[PDB]
Amino acid sequence: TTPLVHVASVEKGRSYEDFQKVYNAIALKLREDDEYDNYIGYGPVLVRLAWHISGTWDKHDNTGGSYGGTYRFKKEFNDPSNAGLQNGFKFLEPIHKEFPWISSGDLFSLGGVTAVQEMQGPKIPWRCGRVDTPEDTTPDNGRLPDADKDAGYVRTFFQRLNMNDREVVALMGAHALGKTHLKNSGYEGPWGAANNVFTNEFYLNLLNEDWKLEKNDANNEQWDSKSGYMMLPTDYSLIQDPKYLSIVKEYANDQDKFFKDFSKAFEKLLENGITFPKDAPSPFIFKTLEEQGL
Amino acid sequence: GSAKKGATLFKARCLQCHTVEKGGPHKVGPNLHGIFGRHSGQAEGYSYTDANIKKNVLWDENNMSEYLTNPKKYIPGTKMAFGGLKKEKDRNDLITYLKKACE
Ligand code: HEC
Ligand code: HEM
Repeated sequence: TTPLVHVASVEKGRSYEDFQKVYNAIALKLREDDEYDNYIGYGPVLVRLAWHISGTWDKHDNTGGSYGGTYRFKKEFNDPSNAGLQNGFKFLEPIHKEFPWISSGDLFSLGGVTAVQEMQGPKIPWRCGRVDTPEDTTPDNGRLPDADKDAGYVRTFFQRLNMNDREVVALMGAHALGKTHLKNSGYEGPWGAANNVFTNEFYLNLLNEDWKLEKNDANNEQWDSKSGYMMLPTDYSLIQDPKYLSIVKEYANDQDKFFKDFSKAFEKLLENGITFPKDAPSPFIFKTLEEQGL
Repeated sequence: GSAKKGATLFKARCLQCHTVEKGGPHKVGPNLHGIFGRHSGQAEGYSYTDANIKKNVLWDENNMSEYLTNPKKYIPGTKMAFGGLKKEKDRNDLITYLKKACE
């Protein structure tokens, strides 16, 4: 029968401008509720939501993926590796009421694109057309990664999303943003110092800090640097794999490059599993609040 | 503004790189103790960039408010990355706590 086919369908006569408006709403609100999480803002959490809703994809049968906006069903919503994202869901329900035409899938991803651009990351082309799908399309819990693993679980977990080594190392640089919260996941601390602005700190920290493995209070082990940062097993594993390590060095050295691979990957991540007819509009590049005088 | 709301704003957005204790260690950035009255690029014990020493501007309560809104637009080629305070109540409360803690 072959896998399922998910054709992107533009929302009835909407266009860039209709979508630049959604961005602006999201963008502004990130400017407005800036107290969240000790002033980190809603940035990190929205980029994490973007990733989780997309990370359920399975290229073998094409199930999961951003398409269906199924994170909105309890099954998915309640997946334990999804702890803490309710905070991201709430932040956009308002905006959803404002624009009830956009699908759930189009909102969760546009949101991560806004947060990256709004935190000064690179521009991320984006496309619309995700369509909402019945409660039955909800992926079972468990398609998302474990933190407590090594380079090899990582390399393989990612072949399921169809990503290579360079794409996996680039994606991980997103670990420059936010931190881990012990109540959410058993780990605690930030990867770096600028938790809300997008740079390549992730990679300089990985290689310039002095990491020591230790146990947190949740009783898990993590790598702590004297400077107050932490690295999860899966992050550290990036410098123990000879092959991951040369991409990590590239990136610590050249932000533009990182910036270019990340954008290519992040978008590839968000569009996985979706077929765009040859008549759909070219991907959009949205303007920031800065670029609009704000 | 108030000094109680400025104490939670500095211990959340800053503090991980700067410090308000007299004679503190340099983590990722220089020390802010004694920043009102000194020029940009004068802290000893830290390596600055070529865009922070060439500007050389006195840090007062009127010119420091423009650097908080946009650190990359005011000084092109800076190393400390920071989104930027876009509210007038967050810039007036952070400057009142930086004047009493950094004396
Ligand atoms: C690292 C991630 C930092 C964060 C978060 C904040 N600051 Fe920063 N600051 C940092 C560095 C590495 C430097 C030097 C940059 C260089 O190009 O050399 C700075 C510099 C400043 C300055 C200028 C100091 C001077 O000219 O003597 C100021 C006024 C300053 N930083 C203040 C500041 C505030 C108020 C912050 C949060 C809002 C903040 N910094 C965050 C490192 C980091
Ligand atoms: C091996 C794969 C990965 C693992 C095991 C993993 C694990 C984690 C964990 C355990 C946390 C902290 C959760 C919390 O306490 O809220 C986290 C946070 C986060 N993750 Fe990852 N991650 C992976 C890949 C990614 C990717 C590919 C991206 C993005 C493009 C991403 C983006 C983020 C961000 C932005 C945060 C911070 C969220 C916040 O501040 O609330 N992660 N990750």
